[PDB]
Amino acid sequence: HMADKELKFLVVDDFSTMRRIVRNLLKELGFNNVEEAEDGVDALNKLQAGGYGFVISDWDMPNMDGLELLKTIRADGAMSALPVLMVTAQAKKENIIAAAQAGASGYVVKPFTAATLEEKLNKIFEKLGM
Ligand code: BEF
Ligand SMILES: [Mn+2]
Repeated sequence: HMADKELKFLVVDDFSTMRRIVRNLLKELGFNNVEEAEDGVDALNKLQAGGYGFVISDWDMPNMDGLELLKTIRADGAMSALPVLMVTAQAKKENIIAAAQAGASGYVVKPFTAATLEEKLNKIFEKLGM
């Protein structure tokens, strides 16, 4: 997949407010193909529907947390390469290590600025040649 207007994003967080921030930032950046999920299970249901090129995900969520979500994606043959940007209040170095080692494409700590989201997305786009 490529970082063009068509790139389809999945935004995952148990709080509407945080999903709404991310969706609106993505709109500003020119990405209007954006769906939302409320937890890891919900996310996987939509991912399995097909077509997604990018996941932005919270950590602390009911039913399936974001670290489990990330691990599932990375271990699944059909989506193991999917970009996953963690966007979370979890700020301990050991959280960052766990997510990094699990295969996070990037990691943004809440609260975050519009500029921070943009540059961390762009960093992932460049790393993956999108
Ligand atoms: F709930 Be998240 F991890 F910010
Ligand atoms: Mn949460």
